[PDB]
Amino acid sequence: ENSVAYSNNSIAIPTNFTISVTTEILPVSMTKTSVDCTMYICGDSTECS
Amino acid sequence: FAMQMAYRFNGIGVTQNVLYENQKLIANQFNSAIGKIQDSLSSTASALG
Repeated sequence: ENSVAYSNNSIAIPTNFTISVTTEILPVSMTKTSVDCTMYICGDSTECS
Repeated sequence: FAMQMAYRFNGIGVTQNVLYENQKLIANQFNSAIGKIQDSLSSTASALG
């Protein structure tokens, strides 16, 4: 919790600073899969294909 | 809060003197507008579409 010390006449001004460095990570691709549908489904049979 | 709104106004090119030389009016505009939100939401549910 933090009750902020507000009033009609009070301001908090920072006097020093930190140059924080922070990591944001994003995915940008999957792996480029391709599935050969006839060889997956019917694997090497003409009688299946 | 009046020190904050003068910055918010300064952030839209409306120089700070336009806020304080209108403050009670701006308060009444904001209060009246907040009041219309209740009457809108109370009068019709379909706004939550």
